[PDB]
Amino acid sequence: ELKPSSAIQRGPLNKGGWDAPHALHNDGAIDRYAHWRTFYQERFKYTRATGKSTLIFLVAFPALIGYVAYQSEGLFEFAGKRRGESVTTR
Amino acid sequence: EHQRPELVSFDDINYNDHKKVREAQESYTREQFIRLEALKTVRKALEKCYEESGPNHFEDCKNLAEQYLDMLPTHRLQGYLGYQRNDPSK
Repeated sequence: ELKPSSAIQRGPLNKGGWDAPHALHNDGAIDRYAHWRTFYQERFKYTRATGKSTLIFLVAFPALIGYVAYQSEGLFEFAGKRRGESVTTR
Repeated sequence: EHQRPELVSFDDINYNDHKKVREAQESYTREQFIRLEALKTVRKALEKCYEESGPNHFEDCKNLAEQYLDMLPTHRLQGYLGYQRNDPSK
């Protein structure tokens, strides 16, 4: 006995416009390939290869750049120069 | 009409009035461009010394070449925040 009112006359929704003809034949193999590649993260897992890449590019490589950047900080002063003069500071 | 506004130091100008602070900033800045045009003028003279000398540029303007390599670390833009934020001898 609880129904939305008899005074609605609600209809269908169109988006409106022109049916453009198909300029592309979709390939099922390429479509499911790309749908597998974009949503790759929902099925990614940790293996030995994944862990090796994550150990290098997230941990070891920022640490190597950190060693190089914080050690060689105010060494070089190549502004003028001469012969026999100090090229570094430390 | 080539206007010449006055020079205001940062020393004893009471950094609570924005008039003298901003003039001190602009004055240290504009004098720094003047300090640079000497570098840009000796470079223009050194190239004419070279192009007229030809082979004996090694001994004609050894003084201008060493002059240019002396000005080069110490005539460039350097910042008003280095001298405004810090005081020497304190």
